[PDB]
Amino acid sequence: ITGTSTVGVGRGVLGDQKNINTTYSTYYYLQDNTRGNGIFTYDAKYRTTLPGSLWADADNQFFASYDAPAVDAHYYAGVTYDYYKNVHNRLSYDGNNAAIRSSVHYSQGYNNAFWNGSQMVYGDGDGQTFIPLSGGIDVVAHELTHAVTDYTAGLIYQNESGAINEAISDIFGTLVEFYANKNPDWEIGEDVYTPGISGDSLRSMSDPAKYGDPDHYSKRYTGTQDNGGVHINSGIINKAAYLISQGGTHYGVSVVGIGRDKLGKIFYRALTQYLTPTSNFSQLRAAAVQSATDLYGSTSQEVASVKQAFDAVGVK
Ligand SMILES: CC(C)C[C@H](NP(=O)(O)CNC(=O)OCc1ccccc1)C(=O)N[C@H](C(=O)O)C(C)C
Ligand SMILES: [Ca+2]
Ligand SMILES: [Ca+2]
Ligand SMILES: [Ca+2]
Ligand SMILES: [Ca+2]
Ligand SMILES: [Zn+2]
Repeated sequence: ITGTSTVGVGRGVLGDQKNINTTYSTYYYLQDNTRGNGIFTYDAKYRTTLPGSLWADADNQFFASYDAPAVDAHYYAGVTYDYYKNVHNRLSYDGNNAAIRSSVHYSQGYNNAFWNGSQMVYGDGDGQTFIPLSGGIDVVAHELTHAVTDYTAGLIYQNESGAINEAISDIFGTLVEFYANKNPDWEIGEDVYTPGISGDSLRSMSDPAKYGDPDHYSKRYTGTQDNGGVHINSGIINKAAYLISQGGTHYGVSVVGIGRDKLGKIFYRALTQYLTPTSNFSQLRAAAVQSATDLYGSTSQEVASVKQAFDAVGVK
């Protein structure tokens, strides 16, 4: 909407206070004009029609329980925009400052979040499996990264290309979590998953097997559930990424870690310059090796470490 840029204040899903960029015109709207062509947050009102209504508030204060998922979707979309711009020189998900839209309060007891081709969508959870999913910065960045992938590599959402698609969202979700630097880790969704159980998460990149996912190509799922295991086989690539960054010895194969920033550079380049809609795991290895070669040189430690990591997870 047309109005003047303002700054509201509220509390997120985890009870933390934060400032949010809003727009004033009669009401204060969750419309952040400070980033690209805007970040817009909508209320789906427990229904499934999208996007719903642009979030409007009478007083620019967002401390109601109902407000919390909107505060976090809006704010974490901002952090994710900043990560892509500042770290990768990418302007929004399309590279041309496309407006970023999110809807919260989607459906009832909805234990998921997604990118629907046009916008991000967040359930509130059922209160047992999840609390409102926008409360996780890794979750918000995971979802926005699906948009980046769709605009770039275009990885088809099934089988190996789909597992790469998923891993890319977990990798950048995690790198954004480290960028914001609040309780960062290599787990996915820990801030919003199972409020009654401490110390767990939806997936682990450092040890995918902890939550039942493969950490070696020999253990890949080849059935039809989950679009051919896109959230399962992602563990193989997540493990490789973790090893590239942090190092380790995995099934007897030692990897020298090169750190998160270089992991991010290598995978961002692979995603945007080398991967295609049908890339498989072997092709991702080749894309990552070439990306590291471009950035650091063929004889670099960075290239050697990428090879070691894919060796460790059984991807040739
Ligand atoms: C980071 C997570 C908290 C959320 C994450 N959601 P996602 O974006 O991967 C769900 N994907 C999804 O709905 O794709 C289907 C689709 C939806 C709309 C248009 C095209 C394709 C996830 O891992 N979801 C899991 C799954 O869908 O298996 C669930 C179990 C949480
Ligand atoms: Ca208010
Ligand atoms: Ca964390
Ligand atoms: Ca995390
Ligand atoms: Ca938990
Ligand atoms: Zn996903």
